[PDB]
Amino acid sequence: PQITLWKRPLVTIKIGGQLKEALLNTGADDTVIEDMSLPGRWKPKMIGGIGGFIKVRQYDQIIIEIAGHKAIGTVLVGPTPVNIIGRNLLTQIGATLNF
Amino acid sequence: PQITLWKRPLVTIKIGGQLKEALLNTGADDTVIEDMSLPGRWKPKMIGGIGGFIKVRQYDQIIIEIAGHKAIGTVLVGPTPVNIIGRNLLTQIGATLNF
Ligand SMILES: CCCC[C@H](NC(=O)[C@H](C)NC(=O)[C@H](CCC(=O)O)NC(=O)[C@H](Cc1ccccc1)NC[C@H](CC(C)C)NC(=O)[C@@H](NC(=O)[C@@H](N)CCCNC(N)=[NH2+])C(C)C)C(N)=O
Repeated sequence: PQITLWKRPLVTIKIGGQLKEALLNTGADDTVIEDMSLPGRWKPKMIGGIGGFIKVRQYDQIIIEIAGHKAIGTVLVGPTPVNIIGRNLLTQIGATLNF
Repeated sequence: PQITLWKRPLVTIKIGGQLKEALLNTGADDTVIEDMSLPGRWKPKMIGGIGGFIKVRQYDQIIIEIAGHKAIGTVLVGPTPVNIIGRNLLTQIGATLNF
């Protein structure tokens, strides 16, 4: 699709068997999902933005379907106010900015 | 241009006669620039990021060039980690997200 930016670029994702709404975020290096259980091992990480930092759990090799497109990579899980799809997974679905 | 996302989508902007670097940020409603002087009065705004809320100075009808494209609109000034071009000005330069 071509997504205009009049409104927040929200899409449906599937992760860990659950459907969620997530924000396609070119200003995020990483993907961060509201706290949930994911399979396998994790390690703690600090991620920052406006307002400072939060502690998250890092899971590697996680598969997410993003608007019907399958991607795999690192997914961080923690107290984010919004589900965020960052560049590490946007690249995998071939996402580009165009103007 | 068509911008892939393997690196941060950084561009050159020009605002108040100064060249700066800023991030094209589909995950931002608003445009936030690190502290600088802008003409006119400002008004208060609280903005939220992944870490919490911060107060910024809101300046309306600011002229800004973004990767060679002219925009005129609201610019928030405050402590952002990185200068960010949000959807309010991304729409003005005709930017879309494609995959
Ligand atoms: C129209 C105006 C509405 C009024 C106002 N609106 C807002 O506050 C809206 C919701 N906030 C936003 O739009 C803000 C940008 C600020 C702004 O636009 O004002 N967007 C954001 O903060 C979005 C995520 C988000 C989206 C919506 C809500 C909350 C959060 N991320 C933008 C931010 C830009 C960064 C360069 C500073 N990116 C990040 O924070 C990402 N972090 C990173 O990419 C790493 N660099 C951080 C890790 C560093 N440490 C390390 N690697 N060890 C994070 C998503 C993983 C309000 N008060 O409600």
